Amino acid sequence: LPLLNYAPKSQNVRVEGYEIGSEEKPVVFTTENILSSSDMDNLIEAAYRQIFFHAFKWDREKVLESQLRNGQITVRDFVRGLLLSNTFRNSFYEKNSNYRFVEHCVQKILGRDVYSEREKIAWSIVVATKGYQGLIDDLLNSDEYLNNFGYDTVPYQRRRNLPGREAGELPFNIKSPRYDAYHRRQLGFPQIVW
Amino acid sequence: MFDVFTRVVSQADARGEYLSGSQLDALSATVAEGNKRIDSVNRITGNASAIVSNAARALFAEQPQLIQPGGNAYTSRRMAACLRDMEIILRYVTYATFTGDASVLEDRCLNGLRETYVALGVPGASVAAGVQKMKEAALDIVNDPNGITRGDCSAIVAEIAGYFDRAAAAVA
Amino acid sequence: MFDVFTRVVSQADARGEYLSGSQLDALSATVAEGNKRIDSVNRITGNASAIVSNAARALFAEQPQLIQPGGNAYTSRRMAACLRDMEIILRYVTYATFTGDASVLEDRCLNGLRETYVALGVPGASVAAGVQKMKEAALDIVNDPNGITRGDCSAIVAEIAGYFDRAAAAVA
Amino acid sequence: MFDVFTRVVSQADARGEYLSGSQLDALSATVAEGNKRIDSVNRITGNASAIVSNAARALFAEQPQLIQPGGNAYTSRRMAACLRDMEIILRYVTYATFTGDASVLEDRCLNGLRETYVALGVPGASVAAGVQKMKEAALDIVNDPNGITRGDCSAIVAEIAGYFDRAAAAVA
Amino acid sequence: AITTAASRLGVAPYNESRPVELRPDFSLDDAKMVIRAVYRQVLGNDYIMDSERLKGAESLLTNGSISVREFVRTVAKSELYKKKFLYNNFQTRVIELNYKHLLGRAPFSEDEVIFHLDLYENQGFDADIDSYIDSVEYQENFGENIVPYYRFNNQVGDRTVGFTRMFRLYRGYANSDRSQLERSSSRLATELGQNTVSAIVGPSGSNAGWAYRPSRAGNTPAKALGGTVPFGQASKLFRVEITAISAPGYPKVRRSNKAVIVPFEQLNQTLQQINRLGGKVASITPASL
Amino acid sequence: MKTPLTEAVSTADSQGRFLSSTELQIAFGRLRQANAGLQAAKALTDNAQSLVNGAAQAVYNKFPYTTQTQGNNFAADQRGKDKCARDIGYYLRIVTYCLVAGGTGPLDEYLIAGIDEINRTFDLSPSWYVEALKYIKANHGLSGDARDEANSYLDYAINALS
Amino acid sequence: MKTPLTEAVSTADSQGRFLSSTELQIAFGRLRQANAGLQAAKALTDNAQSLVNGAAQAVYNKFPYTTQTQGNNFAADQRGKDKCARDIGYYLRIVTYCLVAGGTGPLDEYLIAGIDEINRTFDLSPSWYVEALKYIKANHGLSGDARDEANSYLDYAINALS
Amino acid sequence: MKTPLTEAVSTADSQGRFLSSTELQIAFGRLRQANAGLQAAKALTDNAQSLVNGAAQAVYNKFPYTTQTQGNNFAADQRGKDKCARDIGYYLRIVTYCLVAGGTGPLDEYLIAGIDEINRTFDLSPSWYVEALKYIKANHGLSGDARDEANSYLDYAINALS
Ligand SMILES: *[C@@H](C)[C@H]1/C(=C/c2[nH]c(/C=C3N=C(/C=C4\NC(=O)C(CC)=C4C)C(C)=C\3CCC(=O)O)c(CCC(=O)O)c2C)NC(=O)[C@@H]1C
Ligand SMILES: *[C@@H](C)[C@H]1/C(=C/c2[nH]c(/C=C3N=C(/C=C4\NC(=O)C(CC)=C4C)C(C)=C\3CCC(=O)O)c(CCC(=O)O)c2C)NC(=O)[C@@H]1C
Ligand SMILES: *[C@H](C)[C@H]1/C(=C/c2[nH]c(/C=C3N=C(/C=C4\NC(=O)C(CC)=C4C)C(C)=C\3CCC(=O)O)c(CCC(=O)O)c2C)NC(=O)[C@@H]1C
Ligand SMILES: *[C@H](C)[C@H]1/C(=C/c2[nH]c(/C=C3N=C(/C=C4\NC(=O)C(CC)=C4C)C(C)=C\3CCC(=O)O)c(CCC(=O)O)c2C)NC(=O)[C@@H]1C
Ligand SMILES: *[C@H](C)[C@H]1/C(=C/c2[nH]c(/C=C3N=C(/C=C4\NC(=O)C(CC)=C4C)C(C)=C\3CCC(=O)O)c(CCC(=O)O)c2C)NC(=O)[C@@H]1C
Ligand SMILES: *[C@H](C)[C@H]1/C(=C/c2[nH]c(/C=C3N=C(/C=C4\NC(=O)C(CC)=C4C)C(C)=C\3CCC(=O)O)c(CCC(=O)O)c2C)NC(=O)[C@@H]1C
Ligand SMILES: *[C@H](C)[C@H]1/C(=C/c2[nH]c(/C=C3N=C(/C=C4\NC(=O)C(CC)=C4C)C(C)=C\3CCC(=O)O)c(CCC(=O)O)c2C)NC(=O)[C@@H]1C
Ligand SMILES: *[C@H](C)[C@H]1/C(=C/c2[nH]c(/C=C3N=C(/C=C4\NC(=O)C(CC)=C4C)C(C)=C\3CCC(=O)O)c(CCC(=O)O)c2C)NC(=O)[C@@H]1C
Ligand SMILES: *[C@H](C)[C@H]1/C(=C/c2[nH]c(/C=C3N=C(/C=C4\NC(=O)C(CC)=C4C)C(C)=C\3CCC(=O)O)c(CCC(=O)O)c2C)NC(=O)[C@@H]1C
Ligand SMILES: *[C@H](C)[C@H]1/C(=C/c2[nH]c(/C=C3N=C(/C=C4\NC(=O)C(CC)=C4C)C(C)=C\3CCC(=O)O)c(CCC(=O)O)c2C)NC(=O)[C@@H]1C
Ligand SMILES: *[C@H](C)[C@H]1/C(=C/c2[nH]c(/C=C3N=C(/C=C4\NC(=O)C(CC)=C4C)C(C)=C\3CCC(=O)O)c(CCC(=O)O)c2C)NC(=O)[C@@H]1C
Ligand SMILES: *[C@H](C)[C@H]1/C(=C/c2[nH]c(/C=C3N=C(/C=C4\NC(=O)C(CC)=C4C)C(C)=C\3CCC(=O)O)c(CCC(=O)O)c2C)NC(=O)[C@@H]1C
Repeated sequence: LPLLNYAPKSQNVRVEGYEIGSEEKPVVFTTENILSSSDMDNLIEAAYRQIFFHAFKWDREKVLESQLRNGQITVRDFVRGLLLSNTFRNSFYEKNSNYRFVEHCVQKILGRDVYSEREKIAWSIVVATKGYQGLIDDLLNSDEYLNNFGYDTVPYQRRRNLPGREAGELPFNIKSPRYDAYHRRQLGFPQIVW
Repeated sequence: MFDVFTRVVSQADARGEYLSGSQLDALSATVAEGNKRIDSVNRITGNASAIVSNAARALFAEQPQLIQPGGNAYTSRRMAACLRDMEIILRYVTYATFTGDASVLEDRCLNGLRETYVALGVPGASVAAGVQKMKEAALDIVNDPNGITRGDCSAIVAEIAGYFDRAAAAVA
Repeated sequence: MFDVFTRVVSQADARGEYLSGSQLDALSATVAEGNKRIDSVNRITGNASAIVSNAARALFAEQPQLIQPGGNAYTSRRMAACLRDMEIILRYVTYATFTGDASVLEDRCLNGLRETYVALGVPGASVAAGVQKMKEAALDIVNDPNGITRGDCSAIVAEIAGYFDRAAAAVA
Repeated sequence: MFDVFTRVVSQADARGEYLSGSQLDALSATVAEGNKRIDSVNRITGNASAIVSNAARALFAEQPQLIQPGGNAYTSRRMAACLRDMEIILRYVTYATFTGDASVLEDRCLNGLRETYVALGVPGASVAAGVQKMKEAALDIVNDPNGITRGDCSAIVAEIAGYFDRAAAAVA
Repeated sequence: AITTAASRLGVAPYNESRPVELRPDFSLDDAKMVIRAVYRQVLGNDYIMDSERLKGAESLLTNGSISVREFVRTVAKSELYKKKFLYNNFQTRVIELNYKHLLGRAPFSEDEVIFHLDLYENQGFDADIDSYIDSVEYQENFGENIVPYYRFNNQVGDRTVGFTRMFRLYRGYANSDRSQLERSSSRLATELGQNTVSAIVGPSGSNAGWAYRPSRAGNTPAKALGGTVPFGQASKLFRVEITAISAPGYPKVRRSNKAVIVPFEQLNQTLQQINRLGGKVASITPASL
Repeated sequence: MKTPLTEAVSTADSQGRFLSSTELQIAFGRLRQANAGLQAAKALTDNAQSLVNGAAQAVYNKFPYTTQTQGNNFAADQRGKDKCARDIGYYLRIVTYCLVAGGTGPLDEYLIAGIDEINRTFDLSPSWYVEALKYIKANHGLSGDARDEANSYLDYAINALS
Repeated sequence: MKTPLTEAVSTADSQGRFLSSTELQIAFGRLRQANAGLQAAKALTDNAQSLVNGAAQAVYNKFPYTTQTQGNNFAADQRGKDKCARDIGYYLRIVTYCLVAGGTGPLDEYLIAGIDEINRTFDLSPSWYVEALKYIKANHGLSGDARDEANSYLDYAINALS
Repeated sequence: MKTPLTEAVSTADSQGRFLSSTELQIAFGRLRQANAGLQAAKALTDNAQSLVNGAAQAVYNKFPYTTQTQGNNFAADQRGKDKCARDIGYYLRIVTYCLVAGGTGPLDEYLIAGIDEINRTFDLSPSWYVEALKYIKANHGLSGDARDEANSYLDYAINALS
């Protein structure tokens, strides 16, 4: 079944920004630069930060990192391995609805916020029909991902800060923590103090 | 983000006028105290683990319900996340201290953090309490005069304390 | 990437020993050369558009076949791609000058560039000719005696010329 | 390497089939066209030096950047390699015309030619323009009305034009 | 032999080219044919200007004063050979060129590099050329009266590693061995040092992705260490070599040549992606199982 | 607003790291440069009107057609002359901002970003602004570190315009 | 490999732009620090062996059981004592490298990355190494910019281990 | 959470297919193991206090310094002993949870995930908890499938710690 048609919305990423490199330009972590082992660590940690916000060493995938270091796989393949990892399924898939899993997939794969509720609704059926890896591969092979980050660059929040403004949009790791109020009340939180 | 110089630059550009003599002298005074700012940043950075750890232990001693089973700091993963959050808040106030302006701390760490902690059930008041303990440990570290050139660091300490209470208010 | 200091550091760790006094003394001499290096970086940077445009104009004057129809520099996009490449090669040459090591130039710029140019049909010999024209222009900019403190920059000039030679040999 | 007969043979052997009646009749039609094919081969061969020299002269006239110093057809060694290339391409077109199949062209003449031209800096577009000059000259020689038995050589001319196009496209 | 892939490679013109032998009591056409074959093969299909022709060596071969082997030796020892192949090349490249010209095959291992570089350094270029020509391999293959030719087909003492390396040294019939993409660089230095092989990429006529060459560093390794795990569920992994990547433009495109290990289930998508970026597929090799 | 301080913070944040001695050394260099940058800004500010007026005449002298032909993009009338003086004043004021900041960030976000389509849409020749910036270089009367830093910003603008 | 020069170039290269005055000030800060770092490394190298022997003894004093408990992970024999002295020497040598390089790059490259796995699988207590670094801080006998830069590297190691 | 039933449904859900015979066999294996796991959990629960006291005391015997030197991470005071007995109880209680669930999932979600961060932050040697778990190994008095499953969980914790 084809994806539902949903209208786009005005976004910074959809429009030409005339960007000049500055402190608010996201760092381009790319393997095209022949990175040393410490610079490779920085790239790997950026991918962990992009995908898992933070990665405890229980959440790390040392085999995936070794494959990325050796050139076995691309940066996009490493991003896919992070999304298919146990950490991502438990934190972001299991503890959220399908609609709030599409967000946390659009936000950190495409580097942009979801257009509307309709986009979340349209893409939420993909997990249950084409499989979990089906959703991951559709977003990674999309023209948006490839035109923006390609194979060798870690994705990032695109066009978060406009020039001259003190504050841009909220970072997606702040805007959308791993779980929402739904899993919050299943856990019994919030706790009363004193 | 903005730093101490660029904040005045952004205000001046909005008014469309050159920096006045008084504003340039104020920035010169800022440069004059820049060594104090750098070593205060260095002192907090070199004691980051101790500041985070002591504050966390103090918080769980004063609020045992955080660590009893069912608490938001109970289990190793939640506890490590709490420690991580302490360290993140500390890292961003050092960033704010380094720039001399609170734009990076607000834009990258604080803005929307209250909603994040509401969405997760993290008690924001207790996070604020932890940040106050971090402030106390960090100000003691910045202020001891052992192994450093003597001077008046009251202005930078007041700036650091302002960043810390800014963090505590944002998470509350 | 490596710079002049980390290259010596990397060799020592591979060998597993502290830096000798001679290596430390060699690094001190490089430090005394630091201001000249920053000036050279700034002078090439400040004339970067002029260096690239004049070098390109001279290249297409000596090699008109590049810009005649059917030539590789013919059509506006290919012409734009050519100019951009010259600027990229120049930019990575200044990076190598800034670090004091050619690792940034080799790893990030010259790696695969020979293979890239033959895959696209870009004549590498003419790219090398263009790199030479930027090379003489840039060394004349670096050695300009007007409006700068007196001294001998021959070591920096030789080092910058070596970076250009690497760039020109790699693309050919 | 094939000819018009062995090309049909190779296709049939891969399919494991006997040549059909239509294929045998088609080859019979080729045999009936054989005298005109031989005349075209002989005519191009007999005027080969004139074809090559006039086409080269025309090419250097409208592309003088090829022959000016620094151009790819400057110096007698390069000019002569250029002339040898033109004669070789003309010779292999006669081979292809003789066999009735293009395999002798892309198996031998165009096999690795583009790598040669890219590696040497030879302008492939200029070689293609020269091949077109030989094409027009050779087609006029094949269609020369005088001194030959009257008939229709349009099919042979189209085949020769196709071989020349293959050669030009293989280098452009 | 090579039948289906002969035209794809540059092997087809040499499949119907019989070895050029100078029979005893040879004719003048026979002598001239040997001269043409030796010039083409020993000098690697370079155009030979009239001023560069070795008139005396040709006369001696014509007269029977020297044999085919001695004429090959004279050509290989000439200043003409040395300007074309010795004076501007790293000696490993000189060894590669010697094996291709005098023996018609690629070097098999690093031991041959060791022997020839040592012999050149200790006794000179002429002594090195003699070892190629006085070798047992030369005598059994060409002997005294046969012009050396490319030995594409399998033989008695072959290694398949030599067959793969033949197409690193040979780049098509209309190619000249000094007119190749790698130019003066040694084609086999990394390969002989590591005892590895590269996927065979055919010449420019019949192969769209002919121009693919791996970079100095940042190359995708041949085999898929890790299996299908980084790709979720996958059946088999394939290494695809892609050349002429230009469409997105810099900085999106850094290197125009890229090797990717992709799963079977993404092969279709990979082909479309290559088409959008304007690239050409050089080779596809099984990378797993 | 690219400055030494914001980039040091940006570099540390992109790696999720505290501020090491590398960032501290970045700040020390900023402190070394800052007093010269501030004094350069004051000197340009006090001489701003004469620099702007002189720059307009240098552009008018080199391109007399700008003061002759009619058109919205030319300075034949008082309206165009006022627009030109305002643009050169914009360039001079933002260079002082860059001198204060310690980076090209003020030029980057107030002026350089998008200036290409600004010049193209309104048919403004960038060579005009190049000559205005060249005059500012020749007549700002700076020396030492202040001159080097100010000329770096001015040549950054010239390079972006050419 | 973190170092102000490499970091400045990486930031500029990520932004794809030429080095500006911001990166020049980064280099100026590196130049201001580099000499003091070099004599810090020289002084640490000269007093390397005594500091290492002293740090081993300080660790053995604070954790007495390491010298009287059998097991591969302790220093109750000469093999354990040699490996302990070797580890402290590695820390000291890489700290000198950081002082030479002007950043934590040598520590990250050679010692910090993967040290937790090492201390865990070989059940080595990171508190032992923290105490060794603490003794080195107390006894390296540096002053001024040298002390400050050196203590930043030692505290970076301590923070990584704690 | 790693448990045979949860993993069976998770893997069937992740590719959007109904529960085939493979997940049925997984459930059959879970049913075979379930009674032994429940009996093992009850046995470990019944003398949980004796098990915890003996394991904590065993840690004190192998590590007497933990009860002697003063420190927040040590059990010199009653506070520290209470924290230690509480920690061993958490380990043992979660092990009983794993026995009930049929997989290491309760250990993964409650204890293992971010245990590393904790031991380092609070200077808790993982070797301490390893000896406690080895006491639970040697003194649970289980047999057959109950011993085998419980030992697998305890060795899983040991392998994670060491
Ligand atoms: C309040 C925070 C405390 C304090 C600070 C203080 N520091 C200085 C002076 C300097 N501090 C430094 C710092 C460093 N040197 C380095 O190379 C590095 C490593 C990267 C650092 C962090 C420097 C360079 C100076 C100047 C030279 C000097 O040693 O004096 C002062 C003196 C005034 C000034 O701003 O220069 C002061 C006041 N002093 C206290 O009493 C507080 C506990
Ligand atoms: C188009 C190619 C032109 C053309 C050709 C044409 N030729 C013939 C006929 C013949 N031509 C030959 C050729 C040769 N005889 C020889 O001995 C030699 C040298 C070895 C050659 C090249 C022969 C034998 C014939 C048949 C007898 C004859 O002389 O007529 C025809 C007629 C039809 C046919 O195919 O036989 C044609 C059309 N004529 C044109 O008008 C074109 C310009
Ligand atoms: C006992 C073997 C040794 C020992 C124990 C000890 N532990 C702590 C502190 C903590 N222990 C934990 C562990 C957990 N919390 C959980 O929720 C779980 C998973 C369900 C585990 C495994 C944590 C998080 C802490 C820190 C928070 C707290 O204050 O409790 C201490 C105190 C450390 C301190 O600095 O206060 C001690 C003493 N001590 C010994 O000497 C024994 C050998
Ligand atoms: C400790 C003082 C208190 C506490 C903390 C706590 N936090 C979380 C979880 C998260 N915290 C964040 C934080 C940030 N996102 C950002 O982008 C930034 C930096 C720029 C911050 C500060 C996020 C996103 C999460 C959720 C994702 C994750 O944890 O990986 C937890 C864990 C809750 C959970 O199950 O995720 C905890 C325990 N809790 C207390 O009880 C203390 C008062
Ligand atoms: C003058 C002595 C007599 C003369 C000259 C003439 N020459 C040509 C054409 C060519 N001349 C050359 C020669 C060279 N080109 C080189 O690159 C070099 C080596 C550096 C040399 C010596 C060549 C290659 C050509 C052909 C290509 C070209 O035209 O440039 C012509 C034109 C001939 C033609 O067919 O167009 C003429 C007229 N002719 C006389 O009668 C003079 C007495
Ligand atoms: C002339 C129209 C253009 C031109 C040509 C030119 N070609 C070369 C060199 C070579 N040409 C070939 C081609 C062939 N050799 C063969 O054996 C075959 C048939 C199978 C072909 C098609 C080869 C292989 C070479 C290299 C050999 C050599 O000795 O050069 C050159 C020489 C380049 C140089 O000397 O550097 C030239 C000049 N150049 C132009 O400008 C014209 C557009
Ligand atoms: C038979 C089971 C399958 C098969 C085989 C097949 N192989 C070739 C061609 C060659 N085989 C080799 C292999 C080697 N050469 C060596 O020197 C060594 C030993 C050291 C090996 C293993 C080579 C290099 C070739 C090509 C050269 C030559 O054949 O002389 C062919 C011929 C292919 C062709 O004609 O193009 C075939 C058919 N084919 C099948 O279908 C079977 C599954
Ligand atoms: C000595 C200071 C260091 C060293 C040397 C070393 N080199 C090799 C092997 C080779 N060296 C070469 C070199 C060249 N080839 C050429 O063409 C030229 C001249 C034009 C040079 C300089 C080559 C090709 C080889 C390979 C063949 C051979 O092994 O002889 C080795 C042996 C490598 C091996 O493992 O076999 C060595 C030892 N090694 C050191 O440790 C010194 C720092
Ligand atoms: C100018 C002097 C010469 C010239 C250039 C030319 N280059 C291209 C295309 C590309 N160049 C590159 C190069 C690089 N990629 C890197 O990563 C780096 C180092 C960091 C560099 C310099 C790339 C990737 C391309 C392809 C994509 C793109 O165009 O952006 C062209 C266009 C070729 C085409 O087919 O479109 C041209 C024209 N051409 C000449 O003739 C000059 C000698
Ligand atoms: C002076 C060198 C030449 C000249 C000037 C001229 N400029 C305009 C119009 C505009 N100038 C700008 C430029 C800026 N605006 C900004 O905010 C900044 C960055 C802070 C800059 C550099 C713009 C945007 C415009 C158009 C909008 C506006 O009117 O402000 C004009 C008028 C063009 C028109 O169509 O009205 C003129 C005349 N004219 C000359 O002849 C001088 C050589
Ligand atoms: C060498 C190619 C040419 C040369 C160089 C040279 N420069 C100096 C001195 C300095 N140059 C600077 C540089 C800057 N100051 C700034 O504020 C800026 C912008 C951020 C820059 C680029 C500095 C600070 C100095 C030191 C103080 C001074 O003004 O002299 C020297 C003198 C020795 C030294 O290394 O300091 C030299 C030799 N001089 C030539 O003649 C060459 C053409
Ligand atoms: C000394 C403070 C205490 C101590 C030491 C001790 N260490 C080991 C074993 C290892 N130490 C390391 C550490 C490093 N290797 C490196 O390459 C670097 C980075 C440059 C470091 C920090 C490693 C990896 C090992 C294991 C392998 C090896 O032996 O090198 C042991 C022995 C452990 C064992 O044999 O299993 C010991 C005893 N012991 C004490 O009691 C001191 C308090």
